[PDB]
Order: sequence, then C-alpha cells, then structure tokens
Amino acid sequence: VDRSLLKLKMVQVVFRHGARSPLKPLPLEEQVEWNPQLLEVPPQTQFDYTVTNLAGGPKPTTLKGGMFAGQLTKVGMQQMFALGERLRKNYVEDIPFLSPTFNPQEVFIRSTNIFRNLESTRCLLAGLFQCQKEGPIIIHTDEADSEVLYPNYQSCWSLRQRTRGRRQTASLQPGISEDLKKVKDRMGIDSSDKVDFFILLDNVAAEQAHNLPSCPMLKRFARMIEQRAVDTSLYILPKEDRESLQMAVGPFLHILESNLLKAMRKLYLYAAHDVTFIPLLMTLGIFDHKWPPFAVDLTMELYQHLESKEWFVQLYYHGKEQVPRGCPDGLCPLDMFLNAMSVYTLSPEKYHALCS
Repeated sequence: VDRSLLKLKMVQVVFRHGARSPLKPLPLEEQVEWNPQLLEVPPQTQFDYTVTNLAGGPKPTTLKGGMFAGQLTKVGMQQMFALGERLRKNYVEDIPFLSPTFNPQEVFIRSTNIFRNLESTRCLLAGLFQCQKEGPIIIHTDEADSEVLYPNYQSCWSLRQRTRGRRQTASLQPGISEDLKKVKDRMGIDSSDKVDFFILLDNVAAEQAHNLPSCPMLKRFARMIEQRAVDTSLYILPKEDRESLQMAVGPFLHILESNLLKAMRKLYLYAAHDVTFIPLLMTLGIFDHKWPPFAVDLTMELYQHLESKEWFVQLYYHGKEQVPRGCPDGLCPLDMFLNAMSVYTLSPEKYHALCS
C-alpha cells in the first residue's frame, strides 16, 4: 500500500523494565558489590507521577554494597529514557502524532504495581515527553490477585492445574537437567537448591548490564543459562498447549485488541514483565527464542488508509519490524491480524470461567 496515503491513528507499547539489581542474590561466597550511587536519578528523567487503581482512585531486601534487590538503576533509567526518546522520534518529531508535551487525554498508562516497573514507566515518559506535561501523570495499576499483565498462577486455578506436572518436571527435562548440574558444579554452588536457570539468568544478566565482575564460571555459562531459561519457560507453556496460553496471556491480548477496536487516546503504555513477553510473543508468532531483554518493547501502530478507509497494523519488537500470525511483510490488514490472534484472546468473562 502507499504510505503517503496512510494516517497514523493509534500506537500501543508494551515494555519491560530497564536494567536493575537482581531479585534474589545467588548463594555465593564471593559476591559483587552494588553501589547505591547507581540509584542517582539523572535530572532529565525526573517526572513525578501518581499511582492509582484501575479506576482510579487510591493506589492498591539488601544486596552487598547497600543497595536493595530488584531496583531499577541509573543504567536502567537511561535505557528506559532512550526507549522514550525513540518513540519521540517517531511519534513526536517525524510526525506530529502526539503533542510534544504529555496530555492526559492523549495517553493511557498502565503498569503492574511494582516499583521497578513504575520507575521505568516514569523514565520512558521522561524521554518521550522530555519531562513536559500539561496535566497530572496517572499510572493505573491493579491488585496482584486480579492482575493480567503477567500470567497469574495464584488467581487462575485451572492454569495452575494444567501446568502443574510441567512445572514440577521442567528442570528434570533432557539437557536442561545435565546443564543445570554442570553449571552449579563448576560454580561450587551445587545442592544449594532451589537455584534454577531463572535465578542464574537473573543474576548474570543484571551483573552484565552493570559491567560488574561476575563469578567466572557463571560468566563462562551465561549463554547456556539464558538458553536453558528459555527452554524451561517454553516447556512449561508450550506453543502446542492452547488453553494454557489463553489463560496466561489471553486477557492481556484482549486488552490490546480492544484498544485497536476503540480506535476504529493516541497512545497506550503497558509496563509488563519478561514472563509476559515470552508467551505474548509466541501467540503473536514473533518469538525469537531469546530472553526478553531489559527495556525491550513491543510496539503496535494502527493506520487507516485515507482513500480506502481500510485499516492496517505494523508490529515492531525491539525496534525491528515483525511479521505476526496472519500477516504479510509490511502493513498487515487489521482483520487478518485480529483473526489470527483471536485464537489466543480471552474475554474477562470467558477467562474467569476457564480459570475455575
């Protein structure tokens, strides 16, 4: 189709928080030091916000070195800022789709209620709007028990049940087991369980992102660690199991879809997690078999053709053009896109029904 004839209607972004300290420190005798000066907020990122419920509405440990676990750092803040700036290039500079200043009317913001995602959202907005707002910044969040921004095992009974055996046996799978044993052995950490590939990956990725001197045997195995984390995660929620993927990412897809249809707000922002991205990318047919990186984004553009009145979407992941289920390279007709993803989508009512 002829791009000059297309008008940008809506943009949706799903993103992961930036570089941060690990959630749980590894059981190591010698540990890397995390300097609190990494928590310094660069002035270009300082944007104040209010957290609310979905309405809304009233809102719903220490590492060596004196820094808290799972905390976005100055490094992560700069990544998220950079993400904001790329969006500004496309939706502010290249075309005047969004006002250069934050407008509550133009933008809807949602995040899981966890500090690292809230601060990442703050930094993204700071870059996108260059710290300029025409009104209060509201970040909408839901209570953990209702949250759909990650697969919710606690609140969805059937999902917990369907994955139970695979959750148990994921780490005993061929090649995963032998490799976990190899790493722990070499690290001198073995028998420390529970330490699985997710905890190893969490640590190596956080240290690498910060240029910190990881344990050498941990670094030796960094690639295997990421790969096996991915294989573990895929084994638990395989492409072949439709109902599980539905209960895992279905409601979130339903939200994304609903936004497209309403557009038939300029921008929707969703701060999500790596465990959200893996199944989301798989249902979209775009998974690259890599652990979703810090600050990674999934961007959706919705256009309408001025002559024909037809609607098209373009999908990007990590700045790269993607081809989803049901779509040709380039602009994908909205019906083709939505019809393909309909297999994975779950209305809130069907979701609630399926979960019990």
